[PDB]
Amino acid sequence: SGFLIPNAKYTTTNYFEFYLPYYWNIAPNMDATITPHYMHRRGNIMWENEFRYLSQAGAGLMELDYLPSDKVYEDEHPNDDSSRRWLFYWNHSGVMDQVWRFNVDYTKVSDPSYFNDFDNKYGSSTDGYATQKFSVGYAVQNFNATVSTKQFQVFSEQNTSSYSAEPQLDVNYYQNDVGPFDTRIYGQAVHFVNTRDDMPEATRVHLEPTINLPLSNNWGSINTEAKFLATHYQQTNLDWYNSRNTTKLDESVNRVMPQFKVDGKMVFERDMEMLAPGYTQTLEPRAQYLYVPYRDQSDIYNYDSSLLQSDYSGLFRDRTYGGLDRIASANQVTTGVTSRIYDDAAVERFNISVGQIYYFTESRTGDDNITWENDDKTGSLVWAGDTYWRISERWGLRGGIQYDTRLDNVATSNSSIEYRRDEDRLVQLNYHYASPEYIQATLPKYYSTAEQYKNGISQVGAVASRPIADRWSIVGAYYYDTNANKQADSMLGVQYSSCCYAIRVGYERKLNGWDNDKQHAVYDNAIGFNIELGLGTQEMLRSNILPYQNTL
Amino acid sequence: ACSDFMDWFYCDGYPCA
Amino acid sequence: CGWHLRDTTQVPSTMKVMILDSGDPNGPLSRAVRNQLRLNGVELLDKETTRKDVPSLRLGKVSIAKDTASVFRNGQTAEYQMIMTVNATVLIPGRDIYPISAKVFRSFFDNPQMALAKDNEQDMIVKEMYDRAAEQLIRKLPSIRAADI
Ligand SMILES: CCCCCCCCCCCCO[C@@H]1O[C@H](CO)[C@@H](O[C@H]2O[C@H](CO)[C@@H](O)[C@H](O)[C@H]2O)[C@H](O)[C@H]1O
Ligand SMILES: CCCCCCCCCCCCO[C@@H]1O[C@H](CO)[C@@H](O[C@H]2O[C@H](CO)[C@@H](O)[C@H](O)[C@H]2O)[C@H](O)[C@H]1O
Ligand SMILES: CCCCCCCCCCCCO[C@@H]1O[C@H](CO)[C@@H](O[C@H]2O[C@H](CO)[C@@H](O)[C@H](O)[C@H]2O)[C@H](O)[C@H]1O
Ligand SMILES: *CC(=O)N1CN(C(=O)C*)CN(C(=O)C*)C1
Repeated sequence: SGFLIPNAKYTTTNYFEFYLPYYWNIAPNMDATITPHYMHRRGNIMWENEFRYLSQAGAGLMELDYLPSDKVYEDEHPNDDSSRRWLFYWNHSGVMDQVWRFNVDYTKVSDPSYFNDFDNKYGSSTDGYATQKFSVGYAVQNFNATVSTKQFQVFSEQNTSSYSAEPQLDVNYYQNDVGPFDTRIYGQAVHFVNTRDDMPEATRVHLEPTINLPLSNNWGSINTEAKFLATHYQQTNLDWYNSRNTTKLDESVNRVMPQFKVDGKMVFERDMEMLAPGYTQTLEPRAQYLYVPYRDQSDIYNYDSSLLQSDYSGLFRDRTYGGLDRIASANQVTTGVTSRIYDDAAVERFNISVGQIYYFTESRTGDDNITWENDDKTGSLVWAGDTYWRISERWGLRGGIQYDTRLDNVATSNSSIEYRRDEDRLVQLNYHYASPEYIQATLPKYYSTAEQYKNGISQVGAVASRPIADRWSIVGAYYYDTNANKQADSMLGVQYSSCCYAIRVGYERKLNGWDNDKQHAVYDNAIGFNIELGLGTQEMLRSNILPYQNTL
Repeated sequence: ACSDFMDWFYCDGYPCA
Repeated sequence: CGWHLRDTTQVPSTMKVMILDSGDPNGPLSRAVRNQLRLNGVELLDKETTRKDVPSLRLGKVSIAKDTASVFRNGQTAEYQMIMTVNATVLIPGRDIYPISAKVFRSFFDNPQMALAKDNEQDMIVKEMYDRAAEQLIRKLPSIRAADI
């Protein structure tokens, strides 16, 4: 337990930065770290406290940052009472006795602009909100019951109204081999409150018995499932919403509705003769009929239901919204095909998937307020495709595309090819796309008119690593937005590694917010060095706002 | 030539440049 | 067309009766793996049974990471990339130990205005990813039997 090596940093938001860490070894399972962090532009010392613990209930980490005063914050906010800033973070995860599951993921900040000014170690400038989750669960082989609390601190000043389930109870019971059938029951009891005192408040009780008949075979499988959904809503505090909205919420709502699903899959095999002998090609057709009757749901406020993306895996999902507030009617057939290549050692070398969703009738909910480019309602509307080619042991290439005829354009698309000789030696290119029509359809209304969200996403990223003489490691990253033709993030890192010490120097320039007065992005630069007592390539590659991900 | 063409970007040895 | 229906089982015949071992037997990954093994006709024995001439499948570390795939024009996150990595081991008794792995990718847009709803979506994504990590593990079983020969 003693002083560490003080590292230094220069940033455009804080100017010269200084850290003076002190490590306190409390016990074999507990330790703490007290770091005075001098900031010159803000002209004070922020005190940072790490506390790492290991216990019977699991492993946990606590962080407390406190800055008593802030010249910059008081200058920007002269009318506030105090300029103190602070962060509280708590992350606990554990399983005790193999049956008790304890989870805590709590973040609280003093102001929404905390992560735009401070080190992004347990948060980020790319985060739009802070999560505050508690969870205690009991799980055995055929039953589980979880009590959880969920809260969110929204950073955006456009609308901070966020709903939270203060109690939430989840109970799952499983009973296999009930004759030829497999049975399950899912129960939930949730209470939705809101930060604003005029928005509706609710309590919801959900029950879901499901029974399925699976029939397997060497070459095919057929699964039939009958599900029943019973929801009771008791919502109060509706004078405001009923006063200014034409559609009226009801205090008591009962939503009872069946669901029928039939999934089928086939496997065909052939020996690849034209290509190198010994390779086997598998063609995997898959079909799914889904029926869910239409029930009017305009009288239930949407608390936790959002649209779900339709990749190839998501085409066969039986739900089109998350949560339980919105359950769209469905009369659908989903068809997909997956092709796989196998070498002589029976290792999957290549797979490609394509699928579509055909709607026999319009999927309705009674509150269909989604902005669609055209008025397509029935037919083959959603298409998805995936590909993953392992070109060699060092090359890899994944790609994915989503098409929606209602958007009349490709919704989302991603691709990436990586070369990875090893952890110190790799190169990767990636591309991410999201059309403006899809942003208009799925995101809030003001996204379609805001200059920093309306154009969608068109991002090209390049990452590279280069070690020198088994003592130096140079890592670089560059991300470019092609719609605006401008940088989003750049990173450089040089680490000299020796037997007893390692010296790391880093540089990053990132998008760090928006300026509405002139309507343009605000960039941030940071050059820092730290000394420690591997070549650290992976740690350097994780240090930017768009961290590196392995792709093989 | 070489089995791996990415050696030209990182191989060390003798850089011959 | 040279195609034909798959006459061979998805799981090899030697691995038809096997032991499922893990440090978190009640976890979601163990449940998904047991379920997928149950579809394939695999007879799962208790780890403490006296029958020692059966292969063992020991689930290892599970890692889930959520990062920012892309950002908007103001630096806010747009796409969240969730990545699941699962490491497992297959003990062929008296023969060898074979490591296997399964890595799964998913993505979804962020929406602070309905952040709670997005949180529910995230949970659903995790509930799918374990299943995607289950099918990948049994799909690598034929490679182990091929490698064993
Ligand atoms: C993608 C397009 C859709 C593809 C879907 C195609 C349908 C699914 C094909 C797989 C069919 C599974 O059907 C399989 O049939 C055999 C022989 O009848 C059943 O076999 C078993 O039950 C039958 C009675 O049905 C009895 O003779 C006996 O108990 C046993 O043989 C299996 O329990 C079932 O798994
Ligand atoms: C069948 C399986 C498929 C596996 C994956 C195959 C696709 C892999 C990823 C493809 C990546 C390229 O992604 C592609 O990006 C271009 C470039 O803007 C998008 O193009 C979009 O914008 C451009 C200009 O900005 C417009 O001219 C175009 O009409 C519009 O679609 C495409 O809509 C998208 O499909
Ligand atoms: C930037 C946009 C373009 C991105 C794409 C760039 C090219 C991507 C493909 C490169 C891979 C093919 O290039 C080369 O192919 C050969 C032929 O099997 C394989 O090469 C392999 O050869 C033998 C095995 O056959 C091994 O001893 C060797 O170590 C290995 O490299 C690898 O796959 C790659 O070395
Ligand atoms: C892979 C290969 O062909 N080479 C040839 N070299 C030169 O042309 C200088 C030697 N070399 C390295 O130094 C890495 C590799």
